[PDB]
Amino acid sequence: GKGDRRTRRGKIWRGTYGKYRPRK
Amino acid sequence: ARRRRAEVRQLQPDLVYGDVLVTAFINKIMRDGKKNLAARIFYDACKIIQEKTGQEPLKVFKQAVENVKPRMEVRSRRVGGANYQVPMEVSPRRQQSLALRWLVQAANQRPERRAAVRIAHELMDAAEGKGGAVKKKEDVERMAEANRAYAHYRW
Amino acid sequence: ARKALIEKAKRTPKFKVRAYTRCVRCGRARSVYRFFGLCRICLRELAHKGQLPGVRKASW
Amino acid sequence: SLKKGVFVDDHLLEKVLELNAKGEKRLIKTWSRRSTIVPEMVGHTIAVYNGKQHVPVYITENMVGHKLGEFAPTRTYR
Amino acid sequence: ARIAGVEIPRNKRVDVALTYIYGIGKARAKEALEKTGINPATRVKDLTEAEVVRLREYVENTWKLEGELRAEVAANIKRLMDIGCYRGLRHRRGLPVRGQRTRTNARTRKGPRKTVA
Amino acid sequence: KIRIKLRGFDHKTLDASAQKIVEAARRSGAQVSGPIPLPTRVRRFTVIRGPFKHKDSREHFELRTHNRLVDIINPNRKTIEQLMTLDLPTGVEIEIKT
Amino acid sequence: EQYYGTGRRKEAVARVFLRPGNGKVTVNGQDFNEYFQGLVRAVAALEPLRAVDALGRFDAYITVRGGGKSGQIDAIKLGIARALVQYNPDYRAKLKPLGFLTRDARVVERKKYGKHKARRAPQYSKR
RNA sequence: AACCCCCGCCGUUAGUUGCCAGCGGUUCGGCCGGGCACUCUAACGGGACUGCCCGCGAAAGCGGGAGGAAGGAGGGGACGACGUCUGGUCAGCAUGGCCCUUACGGCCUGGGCGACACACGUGCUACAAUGCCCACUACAAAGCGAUGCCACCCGGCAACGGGGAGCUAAUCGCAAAAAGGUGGGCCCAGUUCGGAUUGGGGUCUGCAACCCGACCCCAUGAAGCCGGAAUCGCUAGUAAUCGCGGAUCA
Ligand SMILES: [Mg+2]
Ligand SMILES: [Mg+2]
Ligand SMILES: [Zn+2]
Repeated sequence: GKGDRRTRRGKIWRGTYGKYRPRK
Repeated sequence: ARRRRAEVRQLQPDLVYGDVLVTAFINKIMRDGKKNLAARIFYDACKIIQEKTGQEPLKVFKQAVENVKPRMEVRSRRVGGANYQVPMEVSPRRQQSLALRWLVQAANQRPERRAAVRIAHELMDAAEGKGGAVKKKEDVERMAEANRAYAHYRW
Repeated sequence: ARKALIEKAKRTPKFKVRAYTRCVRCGRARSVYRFFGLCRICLRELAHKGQLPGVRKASW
Repeated sequence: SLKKGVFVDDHLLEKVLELNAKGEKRLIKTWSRRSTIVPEMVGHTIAVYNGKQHVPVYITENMVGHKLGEFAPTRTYR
Repeated sequence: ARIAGVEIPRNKRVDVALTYIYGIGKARAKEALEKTGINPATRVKDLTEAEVVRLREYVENTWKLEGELRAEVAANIKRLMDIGCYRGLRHRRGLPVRGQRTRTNARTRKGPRKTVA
Repeated sequence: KIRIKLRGFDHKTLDASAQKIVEAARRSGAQVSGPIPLPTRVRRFTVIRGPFKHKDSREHFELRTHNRLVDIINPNRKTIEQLMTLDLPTGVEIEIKT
Repeated sequence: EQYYGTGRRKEAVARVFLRPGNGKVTVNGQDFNEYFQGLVRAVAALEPLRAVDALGRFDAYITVRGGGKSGQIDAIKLGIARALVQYNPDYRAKLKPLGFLTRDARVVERKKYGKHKARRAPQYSKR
């Protein structure tokens, strides 16, 4: 889901990282 | 085009069995340009073939597509201002095209969950003489002999 | 309000969030490239003239 | 959000401080709908502008954490 | 088992079972399991009686949930209502709180399309 | 030991000034690595043609910013005077460091 | 001694350092059957080896870089061809007709302006 | 048409990019020495001309084949004639005439282009098992960055904050390309599909986020189970599909 505000590609499409997406 | 006939696209032969017809089937299965995915999905069914019957997936594939090969079809055409459903022989390429195509659809018609098993069971019924894609073939050929009256315009 | 505005754009009296971009040549409100500091319109005009060094016709 | 030091105008606090310095009226035509309502400012009446005119919006306990603009219409029929 | 007072997410993943609980979701589901040492894979259909009261009572008394949570949601709206903040008036007419495109869609709150013209 | 940078636009003018230095340094001193071209950083600017509305047929330019590197080893006094006097640059902003 | 050839396709280059021996094929480290996993084009890149009738008799070492995963495979395909033909002129008389010596001019084209994808134009309309 | 630019085959020129291809050492990272063959980086030139062989023809040319990386304009770009549409733009600018001049000019605060009982256009995200989630792993190009790009360390679930090295930058950095690949959970459900709406709490920019920004974490989990009449795209690395960058700019 490229639209889920809580998923892998969820932030990837939004150009962000956050919790569910690994970040330094 | 109005000028040239435009030559067919000679596709790459099978990379496992050695046959262009097989690879063409992978292309019909290919969704969103994922050959390697569709390829495996095809070979998955190939193994499902040997699971059910001790028959080689190669000839099991030929038998299926052969029994789903539409011998004739009706085509629309104008004459002074009227459309006649004129039937006649199909081109060998188009026959191969429709056959491979219908099978892919017939698999989609099945309730089976995984795609491989759908392709598997469908290829069985097709090679047999009765299946979702096969009946659609039987249907089209009926239309031909049905409108055989208008077959006077062979063109 | 065209003249008084181009003058106000160079004023920057209050906070920095008012020193918006403003083309120099024909003094356009928008489409102002920061590099050239010009608007897209006067940009192409000069480019054709050759008054823009290193700015050649792009082709690929 | 302005978590570090709640945002608000000086003349707002200044004008309202003299109102608590002796307990005057409440009339105060403001122009900063961007500010946050001060807690102890309960019981006053800020005439908040909104392009059209000064709205005599009262104040109380519940209305505090919100802006001054929250309680002032900027459009007709709303 | 009747977990959240009345809710009964039986026969399924324990973590997902808590998602059906009002006020509890995917995150708060994992949190309960990591605070009670429960495997997300195991079903509610086959758990210990101790684990029942264990996990149930935990999440139950811990944070807000159920209709009493939903009561607080409307409660705040009664507050945006008693005076009429820009946020509240949007709940009055049914408009969105984000002041989005009303000139177009926003049918989510405006209901079905009432053509009428 | 020494390293020279030759940034500039026109590669035709860059080629003349770069080759010039190569002859001057080698023909009057120790060894010198020839002109070393680097990945040319280009500023591709796209934009519309018409003044009003025309989201098509748009025209675009590009800023060719070339790069050429040349390294001289042994600091020869002859090469220093040669490059200090016999030079013919123009639109070629050079930068040299040890 | 060695058989070298240059591979390239979709800006995916691939050096081909071949050395007659067993069949151990290393490419950018790792193993061939190791790097390419679950791909049928893998065994297809070794096609030039099956044409020469010497599958298991050569130790390969390719340095493929850039481009996509598959572009590398096609790079290795043509690369191996130039390698074995380098020390074999007669093998060109049977590798060429089979179609191998070609950079495959097929390459992605520039996305044209006004359009969306170099060809696909936005939905035409009139309403 | 042809001359100029990009991508294709190769070479010459230059070797701090890359390279045990060659050899030795190596905290095995092409790190050291060392080397320019290779890849690449651009710079110049070569090559393809129906040139050659066969068939047709009066010719131009067409057809089939070899050689070749590539054949009959190789793929792509830029190039859009006389004129046409009382076509567009006095709001880019130039500009005849017209009209205002304690205001048809100028500054400020706040509001407004964001207003919504409705309709059309171009789009994005889905309706899911060729599929969705978690962990681990691998291959791009192009472009951009000194009061800007931030390695990496500590903290927080997080956005992000405190400290702090490199970098006028093929040498440091955005930076993890994604899809794919391996193993695992899901078992057809308004669903672990779908992410709109809404409650509570937080971070960054900026004087200032009610109107009216953006992004986080918890909860909320709406319509829609592939769409009437009708209708659009493109003939090969194309359609479809999956990612990254740039201008713009706090
Ligand atoms: Mg070369
Ligand atoms: Mg909460
Ligand atoms: Zn301007």
